[PDB]
Amino acid sequence: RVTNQLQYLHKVVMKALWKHQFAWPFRQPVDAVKLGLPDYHKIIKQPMDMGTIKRRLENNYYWAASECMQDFNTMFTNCYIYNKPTDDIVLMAQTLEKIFLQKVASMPQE
Amino acid sequence: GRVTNQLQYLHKVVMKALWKHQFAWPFRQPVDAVKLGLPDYHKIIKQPMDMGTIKRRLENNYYWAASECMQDFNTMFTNCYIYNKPTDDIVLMAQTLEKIFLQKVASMPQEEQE
Ligand SMILES: CCNC(=O)c1cc2c(-c3cc(C(C)(C)O)ccc3Oc3c(C)cc(F)cc3C)cn(C)c(=O)c2[nH]1
Ligand SMILES: CCNC(=O)c1cc2c(-c3cc(C(C)(C)O)ccc3Oc3c(C)cc(F)cc3C)cn(C)c(=O)c2[nH]1
Repeated sequence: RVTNQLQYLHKVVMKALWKHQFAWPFRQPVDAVKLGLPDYHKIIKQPMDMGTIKRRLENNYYWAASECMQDFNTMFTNCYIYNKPTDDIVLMAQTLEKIFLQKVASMPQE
Repeated sequence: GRVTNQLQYLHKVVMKALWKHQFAWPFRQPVDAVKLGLPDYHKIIKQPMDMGTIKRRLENNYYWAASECMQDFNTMFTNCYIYNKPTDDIVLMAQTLEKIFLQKVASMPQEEQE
């Protein structure tokens, strides 16, 4: 499905987030083996990353805007829940999530 | 602060839907860390936020733009995810409310007026 809302999420929201200096830890799934995090997939049951969201927008996976917005939300929430409050990654996620919300405030109404 | 079409939608549509939700009660007022016996709360959460504060701010025309009110809702949810354990029920309550917040925000009027 291709709606004006999903087009905006792809061309405005994803475009702004993908290129952000803090985006690199979120562009691909968390490689728990490489990172040495054996409890990752035990705590995070729904892993999500921008690369998966990007691939989904490119292959018209979503039916509604709300579904893509929930995937961005899952990615940020996974980060806050798994990591320690003082981890830099939490600050990086918060910075990107603020941009996500600022952009979503201007999204088409459908 | 001013009265925009988007700020009106956040008050009459978004806040209206969230305030009355069965899972809203722990979010209607600030986290009472003294009553809860949580001495580390204000050490980890430096920007406390709750729906009651957001509601009072919408009622008193505190915000200049919808994006500012949306950031306060986001701070409230993020504070919950960061402070609590992954398995705490409060995290599930916050996630349920945040999904409604995002569903409602998707239907907000696109352009901000006055
Ligand atoms: C409880 C401890 N948690 C972690 O260690 C942890 C690490 C990570 C990473 C992450 C992913 C990658 C690649 C590109 C391989 O994907 C690379 C580095 C990453 O993190 C670091 C960052 C951002 C800066 C550093 F100086 C060092 C590291 C390790 C992503 N996400 C979303 C996480 O939630 C997460 N948690
Ligand atoms: C790591 C430990 N974390 C907590 O203890 C914790 C408690 C809380 C509360 C919260 C606030 C209040 C009042 C009105 C007094 O403020 C009352 C109960 C609350 O929680 C409970 C709920 C929802 C159901 C229960 F069966 C029991 C409790 C305690 C709110 N928020 C947003 C939190 O993030 C939070 N974390």
